[PDB]
Amino acid sequence: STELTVQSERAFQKQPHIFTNPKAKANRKTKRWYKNVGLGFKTPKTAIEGSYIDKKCPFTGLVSIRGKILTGTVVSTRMHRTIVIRRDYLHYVPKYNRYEKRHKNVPAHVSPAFRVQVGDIVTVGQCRPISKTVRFNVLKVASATGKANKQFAKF
Amino acid sequence: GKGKPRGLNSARKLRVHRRNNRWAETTYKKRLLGTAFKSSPFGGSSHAKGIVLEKIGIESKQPNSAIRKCVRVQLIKNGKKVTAFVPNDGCLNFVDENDEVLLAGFGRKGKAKGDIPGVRFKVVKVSGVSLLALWKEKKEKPRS
Amino acid sequence: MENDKGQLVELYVPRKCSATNRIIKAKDHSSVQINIAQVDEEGRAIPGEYVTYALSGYIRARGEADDSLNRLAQQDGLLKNVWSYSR
Amino acid sequence: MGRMHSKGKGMSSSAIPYSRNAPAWFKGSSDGVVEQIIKYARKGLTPSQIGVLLRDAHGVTQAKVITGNKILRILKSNGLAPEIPEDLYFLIKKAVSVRKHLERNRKDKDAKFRLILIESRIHRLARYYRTVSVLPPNWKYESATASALVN
Amino acid sequence: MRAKWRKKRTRRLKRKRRKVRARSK
Amino acid sequence: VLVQDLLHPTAASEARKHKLKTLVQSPRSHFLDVKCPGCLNITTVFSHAQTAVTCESCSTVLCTPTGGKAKLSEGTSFRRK
Amino acid sequence: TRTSVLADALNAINNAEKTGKRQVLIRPSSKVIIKFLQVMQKHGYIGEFEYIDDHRSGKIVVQLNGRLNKCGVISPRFNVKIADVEKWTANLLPARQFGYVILTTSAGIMDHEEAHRKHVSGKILGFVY
RNA sequence: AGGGGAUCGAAGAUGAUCAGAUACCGUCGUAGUCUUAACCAUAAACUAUGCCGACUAGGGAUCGGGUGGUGUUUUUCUUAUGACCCACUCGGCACCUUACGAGAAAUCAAAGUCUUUGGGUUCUGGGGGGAGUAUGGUCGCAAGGCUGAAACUUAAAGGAAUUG
RNA sequence: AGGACUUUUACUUUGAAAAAAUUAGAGUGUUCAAAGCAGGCGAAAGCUCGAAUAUAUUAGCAUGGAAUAAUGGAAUAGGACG
RNA sequence: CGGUAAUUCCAGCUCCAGUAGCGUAUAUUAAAGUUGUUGCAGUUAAAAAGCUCGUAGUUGAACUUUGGGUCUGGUUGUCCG
RNA sequence: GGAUAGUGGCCUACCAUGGUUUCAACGGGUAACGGGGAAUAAGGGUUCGAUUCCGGAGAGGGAGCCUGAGAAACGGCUACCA
Ligand SMILES: [Mg+2]
Ligand SMILES: [Mg+2]
Ligand SMILES: [Mg+2]
Ligand SMILES: [Mg+2]
Ligand SMILES: [Mg+2]
Ligand SMILES: [Mg+2]
Ligand SMILES: [Mg+2]
Ligand SMILES: [Mg+2]
Ligand SMILES: [Mg+2]
Ligand SMILES: [Mg+2]
Ligand SMILES: [Mg+2]
Ligand SMILES: [Mg+2]
Ligand SMILES: [Mg+2]
Ligand SMILES: [Mg+2]
Ligand SMILES: [Mg+2]
Ligand SMILES: [Mg+2]
Ligand SMILES: [Mg+2]
Ligand SMILES: [Mg+2]
Ligand SMILES: [Mg+2]
Ligand SMILES: [Mg+2]
Ligand SMILES: [Mg+2]
Ligand SMILES: [Mg+2]
Ligand SMILES: [Mg+2]
Ligand SMILES: [Mg+2]
Ligand SMILES: [Mg+2]
Ligand SMILES: [Mg+2]
Ligand SMILES: [Mg+2]
Ligand SMILES: [Mg+2]
Ligand SMILES: [Mg+2]
Ligand SMILES: [Mg+2]
Ligand SMILES: [Mg+2]
Ligand SMILES: [Mg+2]
Ligand SMILES: [Zn+2]
Repeated sequence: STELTVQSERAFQKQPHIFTNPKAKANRKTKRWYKNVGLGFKTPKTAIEGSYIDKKCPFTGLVSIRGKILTGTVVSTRMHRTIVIRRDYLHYVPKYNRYEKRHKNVPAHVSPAFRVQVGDIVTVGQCRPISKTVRFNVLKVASATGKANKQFAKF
Repeated sequence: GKGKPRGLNSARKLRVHRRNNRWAETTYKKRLLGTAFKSSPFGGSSHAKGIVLEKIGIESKQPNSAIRKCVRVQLIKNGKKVTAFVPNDGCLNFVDENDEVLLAGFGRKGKAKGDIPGVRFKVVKVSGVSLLALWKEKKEKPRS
Repeated sequence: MENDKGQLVELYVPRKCSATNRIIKAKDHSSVQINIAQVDEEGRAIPGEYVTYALSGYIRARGEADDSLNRLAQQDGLLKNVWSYSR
Repeated sequence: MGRMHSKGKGMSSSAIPYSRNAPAWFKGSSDGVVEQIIKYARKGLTPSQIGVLLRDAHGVTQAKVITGNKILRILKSNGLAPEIPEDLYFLIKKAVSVRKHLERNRKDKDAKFRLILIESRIHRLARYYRTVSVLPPNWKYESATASALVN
Repeated sequence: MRAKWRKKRTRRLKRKRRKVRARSK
Repeated sequence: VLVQDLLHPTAASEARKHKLKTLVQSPRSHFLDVKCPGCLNITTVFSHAQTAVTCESCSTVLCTPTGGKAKLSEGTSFRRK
Repeated sequence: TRTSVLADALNAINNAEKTGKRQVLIRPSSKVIIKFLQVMQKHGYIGEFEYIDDHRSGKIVVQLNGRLNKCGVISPRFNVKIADVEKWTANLLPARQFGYVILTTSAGIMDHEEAHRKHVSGKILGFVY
């Protein structure tokens, strides 16, 4: 779901205020800026040497992670640059001393550094309001597959 | 064991089952539908004034032979017309035609009481004064 | 049963079925108390000395009174191998 | 005594003997038994018939007692396990047979109901084998495609 | 009365009302 | 009945009850060593066999499938295992 | 389908006690049944039971002495806060001087008095008295 | 709709019974009954007892299967079957006795293991009538099916059993 | 106090938090009480104890436990260590 | 209850209940185990879909360290200082 | 990119076709302001909470705005409707 071109749209895609000097003769790829969101969260190497831009990247973009940390399961990865996470829980009705299965749908914004798909459990973190509905940035794909790590069977 | 589920995660169906069964009662159905406001002569009202249209007496049932002295009153709050009961012995003459009368409930939850058919309201006050004060000659009708 | 001073306050400790350890009601008008006479060396029933078994009304009504008495008498050395603990 | 799809309450079964180890009187070799199992499978036999043959013609009480592995497990170690598990395959065989009988005579409604029952059982077993990833997650039973798997 | 015949009379009333509505539908 | 051993019931009662219903459930079946008059090979067969078992040397059946246990052939001699 | 095995065990105990017997044969014999009967032994409501290995979930033979009068499971193992223990004891036990709400804590399966002594509470298993 | 078309028989035709009798008794008698396609989805569709699971009490029988008999007739010389006889077991429609359990009882071996109240789970009821009516959906060619109140009225309606 | 890996829960104990008024409840002769948060004691020459506590049963945070209930490992070894 | 002896209507007498309060009307709570999670009923009283399959929901067999010995800390009832 | 004090489909331009839902979304009703709380009381609960405290909203219904740090103010203005 990611275009091969590093910028595909009409506007140029740059990380704002990080400048690579062409008059200099180092001729490295670029000057890519990055940061670690803390909380003992490892910045992915795909972000460390990646070439995407993703203004709202917790690792490369301007957005900062602070506040709630929610673990959920991916229910929809098929809307661009964003994720829809199903969070399940049990509401305790006290008149019966019984619990009640319930679910909420938390939108979030998964960076291109992560490769997500329907069913991956995901650790996500709070941030600024990014869109009308997304307020969380995907911080870790704990279960990349879960039960698809071993696929074939050749004895 | 029993009809209801018992699992620790069955709060939802227990609650909705109780919520669907609650409509079997009459008090709950009346309270939630709010039929009192829409259909009853008074909308959740203990008392209501009205104007006497005419002056009727209604026969009793089989086991009781008499004619209970009623009065047809058109309610002023909304315009409905209901029969009402003039309670005591010599109080029929006390209430004259086309005077304001304050009807009250008949004490049987809006249902006909005793042997009087098709009546559901007493008479407590007439022309601003109470019937009980007139019946013991403590006060007199203003006659306005 | 026991007052804090240590004095008994119960009206009476009830008997218990010698076969099922269940207590015997005051008005349990089916229960029985069997007496089996002690026997000396020459087969003379020694008088006033015996062994008592209180069978409840419940087992009697059920139909297991004789079997329970068989086992209970075999345990206390009255009958020889009349009852086998393994059916 | 459940009989998932009928009113039956039977309990006709087999009682596995208490001793897990090999019977004292058995003289055959575990390697020979595994070779026999492999040869029977190469003949084109499902594990159940293999167990039946080893129990009748030979002293094999059961493979797990003698070898330590199960018959399907032994076949899978050698890569002879069928792509479709045997019980599900037999269910599809029965379903296609009943569908053939139906399309050759329409008015039989009892066999129509029995086909419904068999298809329900097929769906249940397919769901199980799909949640254990024995079958691919895209695997499904369809009336038109069942014949190809059976044939 | 039997519930059967009360039901049948209700059905006949529905007959009349249905034909009336059909004539005026 | 009121007092009774279940850990050690009489072996007669053990053979009395159904399989799957003993203290420990054990099969009532057994294996047999059969000799066919043809050759001297000893074949191990099952009491409740389900197939027309034959000796590998000669195409002669030694058992016959039956609703219950195997019905042996006429002249084959067996010993219980 | 056998859902709550402890329910079957305690029901068998109750049936074999009301009829006055001195033994029960419980078939499935899980951990929880063993711990339940061990608590009952510790408090005396039961006699001398026995585990019979089957290689097949095992079984249990229970010896009684008529001292018990009723077992019983609270089939939905309700989360019981330490405040609600007294509520369950009042609702289940016949008197405050005896009876025991057998409940499962993080420190094992214990009678309610022992759990109150450890000042720990968990889910409720059943009741004996 | 197409095929058949014997019997029996809604409607109808009459002959009787009666005060009336287009009801019961009788004689004819279309539609229907019988079918191939397409609809219908309701019955006192009843065991008026939801399904799965465990335990609790004695007695015989009966159906299907399986085990054993030093069993009996069978006859094919003996045997193998089969058919019985005895014992046991699994499963099924059932049945008798009893309360030591349950019920308001009639009664139930489940309608037991329920104030000593919790094995899992689905559907339904909250006095009677109005009423399974109206309306609104939805299915049906139609018949009608599914869903389905209120206004109002009423002190009872109802269950089992006892004596007359 | 730093890199390092953290199976994930449900559950439960303890604590921080859940504004005051209200409820509970301690002290206190408003003449008793409803109340109120007052008051008490000196020789009469200023000396004083107060304005206590608990609960809220959900959501969040920390914490000890690991029975009960659920999920995950190593089956093509692409497994664990040196 | 009242149809010629009204312990029930209208009064007089006596008495009863609460008492500066008491009576009525509607609403609501306990009674209501007549909303039943604790805690209801379904053979006949109202109530088991005609039967079966089946997604969601609810629920779901047993099994993975139990023992022991010592030392040692608080809290008890101990015998007495 | 514009606007915002500032994030934000908050608005615009160009793209993608997406988001919620039998765990009841959406719609309808509320003689519904939410809560702290009140009545009731074996335990579980049922009903009420317009009102002495905390929040929110409103000044006849609607929109629009100047001044200021703070108003879409109404015992401030502008207009329409009544
Ligand atoms: Mg025709
Ligand atoms: Mg005629
Ligand atoms: Mg005639
Ligand atoms: Mg005729
Ligand atoms: Mg004829
Ligand atoms: Mg019907
Ligand atoms: Mg029915
Ligand atoms: Mg009704
Ligand atoms: Mg009706
Ligand atoms: Mg309609
Ligand atoms: Mg009757
Ligand atoms: Mg507070
Ligand atoms: Mg107070
Ligand atoms: Mg008189
Ligand atoms: Mg009821
Ligand atoms: Mg009836
Ligand atoms: Mg009925
Ligand atoms: Mg039914
Ligand atoms: Mg499902
Ligand atoms: Mg389990
Ligand atoms: Mg409110
Ligand atoms: Mg309002
Ligand atoms: Mg308020
Ligand atoms: Mg208002
Ligand atoms: Mg305010
Ligand atoms: Mg304002
Ligand atoms: Mg005004
Ligand atoms: Mg200023
Ligand atoms: Mg304004
Ligand atoms: Mg003003
Ligand atoms: Mg102002
Ligand atoms: Mg101004
Ligand atoms: Zn040979």
